[PDB]
Amino acid sequence: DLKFDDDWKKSNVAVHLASLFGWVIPSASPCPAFPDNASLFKVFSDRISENLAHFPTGPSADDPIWLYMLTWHMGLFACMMFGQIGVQARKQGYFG
Amino acid sequence: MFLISWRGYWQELIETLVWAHERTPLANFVKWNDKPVALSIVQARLVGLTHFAVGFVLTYAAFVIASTSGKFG
Amino acid sequence: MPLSDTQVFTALFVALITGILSLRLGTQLYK
Amino acid sequence: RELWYPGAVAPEYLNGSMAGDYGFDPLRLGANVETLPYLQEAELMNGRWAMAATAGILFTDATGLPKWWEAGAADYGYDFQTLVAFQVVVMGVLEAFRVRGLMKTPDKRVKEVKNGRLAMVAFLGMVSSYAVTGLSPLEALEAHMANPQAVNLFTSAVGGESVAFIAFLSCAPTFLLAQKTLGDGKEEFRPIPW
Amino acid sequence: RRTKASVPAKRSAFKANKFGSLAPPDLYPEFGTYPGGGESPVIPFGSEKNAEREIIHGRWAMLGVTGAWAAENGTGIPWFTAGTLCTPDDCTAVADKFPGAVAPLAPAGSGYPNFWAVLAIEIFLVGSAECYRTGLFENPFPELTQGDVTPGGRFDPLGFAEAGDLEELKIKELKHSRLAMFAWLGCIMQALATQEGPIANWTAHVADPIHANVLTNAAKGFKFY
Amino acid sequence: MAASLLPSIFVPLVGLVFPAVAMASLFLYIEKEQV
Amino acid sequence: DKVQIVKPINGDPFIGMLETPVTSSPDVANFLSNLPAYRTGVAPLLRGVEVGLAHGFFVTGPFIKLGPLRSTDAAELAGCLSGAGLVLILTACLSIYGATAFQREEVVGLKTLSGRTIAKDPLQSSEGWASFTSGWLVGGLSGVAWSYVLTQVLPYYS
Amino acid sequence: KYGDESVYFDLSDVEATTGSWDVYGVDSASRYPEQQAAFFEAAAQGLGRREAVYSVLAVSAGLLTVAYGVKGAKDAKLPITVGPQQPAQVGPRDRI
Ligand code: CLA
Ligand code: CLA
Ligand code: CLA
Ligand SMILES: CC1=C(/C=C/C(C)=C/C=C/C(C)=C/C=C/C=C(C)/C=C/C=C(C)/C=C/C2=C(C)CCCC2(C)C)C(C)(C)CCC1
Repeated sequence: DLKFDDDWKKSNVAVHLASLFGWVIPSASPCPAFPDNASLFKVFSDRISENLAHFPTGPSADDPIWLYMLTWHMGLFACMMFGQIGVQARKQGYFG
Repeated sequence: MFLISWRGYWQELIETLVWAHERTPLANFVKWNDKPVALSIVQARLVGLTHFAVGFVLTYAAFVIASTSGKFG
Repeated sequence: MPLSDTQVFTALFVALITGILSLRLGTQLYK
Repeated sequence: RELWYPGAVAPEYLNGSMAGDYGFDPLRLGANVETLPYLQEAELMNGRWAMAATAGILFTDATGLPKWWEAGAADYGYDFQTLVAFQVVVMGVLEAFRVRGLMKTPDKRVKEVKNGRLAMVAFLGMVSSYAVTGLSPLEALEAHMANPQAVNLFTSAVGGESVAFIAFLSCAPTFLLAQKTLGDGKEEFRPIPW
Repeated sequence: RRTKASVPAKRSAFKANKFGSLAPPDLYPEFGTYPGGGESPVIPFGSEKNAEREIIHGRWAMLGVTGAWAAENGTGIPWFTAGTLCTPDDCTAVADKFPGAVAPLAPAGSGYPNFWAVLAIEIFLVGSAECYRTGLFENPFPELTQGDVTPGGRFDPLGFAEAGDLEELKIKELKHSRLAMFAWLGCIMQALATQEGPIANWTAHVADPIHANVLTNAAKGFKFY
Repeated sequence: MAASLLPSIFVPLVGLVFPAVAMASLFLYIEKEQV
Repeated sequence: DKVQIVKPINGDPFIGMLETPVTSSPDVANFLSNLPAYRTGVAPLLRGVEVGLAHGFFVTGPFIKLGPLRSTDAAELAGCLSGAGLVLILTACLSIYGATAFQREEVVGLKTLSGRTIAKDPLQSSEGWASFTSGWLVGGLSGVAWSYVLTQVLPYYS
Repeated sequence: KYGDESVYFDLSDVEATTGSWDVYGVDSASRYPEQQAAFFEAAAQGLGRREAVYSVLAVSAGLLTVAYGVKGAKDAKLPITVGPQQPAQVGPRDRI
């Protein structure tokens, strides 16, 4: 009807896990562009560890954590948004 | 601003603002006693003329006093 | 020679009376 | 009944019911009905404290004890912090009790009222005389009685101020008489609107 | 906002299954009797309220006895001197008093339990609960009755009361209560007489049982004669 | 003494206190219903 | 099957509003409904208390950290006195709003989105707004004082 | 009836017709602890009246302005209260 649906989110645990881990695993795969074939997740976690030793002191403006954070979170959120879109569209009649 | 832009753009803008305030949570608790409307045509012509004249006089007063006092005290 | 404090306060009290009279005139005008 | 000057007009909310009611409220502070009992009780309290203060100042001055303005600096058994803590606690408790009693709720009443009124005037006089001349109340009285003609408020440092204020007081009721006989006395505004 | 008012249908994280009574049919073969089941052997029954007073002192003295026991076992500090640790001054020490504590109440440095801070929290928490238990304040849980020492609603999340026999559990608690109160009295008298903690007195009494008794310390006058 | 005292009192009186009371009062009157 | 999320207000498509995940989401609705302003059955004074406490607590901080005396050791005391002054001004604003706003009858009632007829908020009245203003004043001054206390007390404050 | 199909006008249900809906309001009678409520009732005992608040704010205005002009400004070490404490300068044409 024309009443608002309180289940607008349609939050699916399987979507959450699929998107999170299906971005983490590819981002944890070897990447020959990074040194020692390190992954984006690997270098990002390395920067997190290095900056968490100095917990109150934030990362320096020149520290590579920012670029890794952006280039990892974009892909993560892309996986989350597109996974929700694809799952809810397949559940509905958008595809078949 | 008051001289060039005229009432009817501002009236519609205020109408959208009325809608926004009426539909904002925690702000609809407070309601205007007088319906907010744009400045009338004559009123705004006057307001713009007053601003024009005030800025005119104050700018020139500042200039004529500051330059003359800086060069002569 | 600066003005004495008694001079300033006397003039200020005269001003307060003048202000009272101005309020009386304003109320009378508003009628 | 006699009002605050011969020819005055008492405000309609001042009909002589309250003790000491002389129809004096030019600024209409007690015009609001609900705050008028509060203002009565504020008068009674300020009067009572001024009465106690006048007694404790005059007796202290006449018994050779330290001057009332100097009495704080005297060496007492208890320091400032503990004394103010004592004061805060006990006066808070007593004023809580007074507030709750007030929330619950002739000759002698009028007497008390007048006495408090005189006290508040007398205390203001003592503070002003000290601030202007630096003389305690009994010393100020002795100085006045020694040379009554030239030693007075109106010949002190604030003399012209006092002369102007007394002129204003003396010329106020004449202007009020003109206002009554010429105007209609139909003011829609009050000097303190609330 | 619309009214949902759906069915929660939640179950307890733990809900003890019916286990009934684990005691004999006789319930107080010990000296005296539980209130409401016979005549007081010695002291007169002061008032109906006294039963509930006994329960509250009992539960509090249980908690106090276990606290003195665990504090002396974990730190060696006697309970009667543990108060001197947290004071308006130097309450930092009281922090690291729990064996195995992953972290201190007082992180290294200034970071610390202040006496007044602790105290202010203590008043605001314990007094609130104390009042809510009794007729003071109001009843935040209408389903429970203020002035009842055995509410048994939200206060038994595991549901042992309903899982077993309620009244045998009640008398079991009462016996534990009286035992712990008498033990607490023994602890205070031992503290007064020997100036050493309860577990210290225990250890002295078990290392050489024949000595290190009341009468052994009395031979020295309890350090006062 | 006037010079050291009166400016520091009357500038806030005329530029913060009197404006506040005047605006509040005028507001209360203007929004006051006719009846 | 081809679910549409955005719907008209309460299903009426002729009112100036639309129900969206920002307006009618369950989490948003529960948060707003639990705020003191929307507790219409509670006394206006106590709602004003919490309001004042929250508002006076935070509003002090800008004056502490960005006021004229932020560099001086008296930065906190200045900021808290600024916050108290702002609380007094807002109390004046509340008093005048309460005097002027509630002068009309408002004959039309109010209902919930479920259609349950409910009484008007006692806050939305002259005396109710006066009680709310008093609660605001007490709460704001208590919150300003608490902010002062916490700036003088809190361990990791700087 | 307002609840009928495609009907949004009802002279009996004027509130639903005109849209006067309580969106987030809740009519629960109690949310705070009662004694906390009593304390804050007593803390604002005399201030529940609007004219009492008017007197409070007028007195507060007077006391704050007096204290600021007497003691508050100097205590805050305002530059205006501090004297110039510097040698003076002469304008052009030797005009002091
Ligand atoms: C980066 C993540 C991503 C992408 C691009 C896709 C892509 C796709 N999914 Mg989805 N999916 C994902 C993650 C993703 N999936 C995850 C994590 C899950 C598990 C929750 C699913 C579950 C799922 C289901 C169940 C279904 C799909 C389907 C589809 C296809 C149909 C169209 C669609 O929904 O997307 C739009 C995608 C396009 C590629 C269109 C063009 C988009 C342009 C090029 C912009 C995109 C930018 C790009 C993603 C880069 C992102 C980085 C960022 C920095 C910008 C498409 C190939 C459906 C299908 O038919 O597949 C067989 C289907 O039924 N997906
Ligand atoms: C219209 C004339 C006028 C003007 C423009 C000023 C302007 C000023 N005076 Mg001065 N003053 C005047 C008349 C005037 N005064 C008179 C007649 C007296 C009595 C002798 C004073 C006594 C006085 C003192 C004692 C002090 C000032 C101060 C000030 C300054 C700001 C604070 C303030 O407003 O307090 C003014 C204080 C008052 C008590 C009000 C006095 C104003 C007069 C009597 C009424 C004027 C009303 C006006 C015509 C109509 C107003 C209605 C509408 C247009 C707004 C400012 C430079 C202070 C200062 O120097 O700060 C640095 C200060 O300490 N004034
Ligand atoms: C303060 C705790 C406390 C309380 C409130 C009660 C209350 C009760 N008990 Mg319990 N009981 C307690 C302690 C207590 N007892 C302890 C410690 C024991 C174990 C020894 C028992 C053993 C016990 C039995 C076996 C029975 C009761 C019974 C009763 C009830 C009847 C007695 C009565 O009303 O008078 C209460 C009067 C007193 C408590 C006063 C006695 C005071 C003496 C002198 C002891 C003081 C202790 C200590 C020396 C103080 C030190 C002070 C310090 C400064 C040094 C009543 C519910 C009987 C019952 O339920 O009847 C049906 C019953 O059969 N109780
Ligand atoms: C208590 C005290 C104080 C204070 C005081 C004061 C506050 C004073 C004041 C005084 C004053 C406050 C004065 C005033 C005056 C005024 C005037 C003088 C005015 C005038 C006006 C006018 C003239 C106007 C007119 C008009 C208008 C414009 C409007 C309408 C119309 C008319 C025409 C009416 C101090 C703190 C310092 C110190 C201590 C003591």
